[PDB]
Amino acid sequence: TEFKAGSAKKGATLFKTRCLQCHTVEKGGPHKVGPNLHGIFGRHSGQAEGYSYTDANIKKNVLWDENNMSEYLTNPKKYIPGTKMAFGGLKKEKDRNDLITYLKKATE
Ligand code: HEC
Repeated sequence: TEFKAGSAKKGATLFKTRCLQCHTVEKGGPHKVGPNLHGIFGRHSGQAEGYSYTDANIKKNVLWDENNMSEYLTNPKKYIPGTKMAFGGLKKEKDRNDLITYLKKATE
């Protein structure tokens, strides 16, 4: 199906009230609870510096796409976390679309 993008243009504030709990997108920002996400799309599944998490499912030599990330940002946990905690849907569908886009443009 289509991916929609920059609709509410709240994504960057959604992040601040969703992801900021656990992560940053600042330039090599602090690995607060999970790692920083700077250029996470243009990286792979967790070639984060520093934060040597377990991330077996994550790794599976995977790339991060707006889709793949949106899925990881959609389902309430279940994505084999182990590590600790995943949360899923921000609150709405269009929010996820917004978020992914903003966090795309933020660092890709
Ligand atoms: C703390 C409760 C978290 C919240 C809220 C968010 N994330 Fe997260 N993320 C968290 C952990 C512990 C992990 C490792 C695997 C697991 O589910 O336990 C992750 C993983 C990611 C990843 C992939 C691997 C990485 O290098 O980080 C990404 C790309 C990611 N998380 C993004 C992300 C975003 C954008 C969030 C806000 C919507 C977000 N996470 C919330 C813990 C937590």
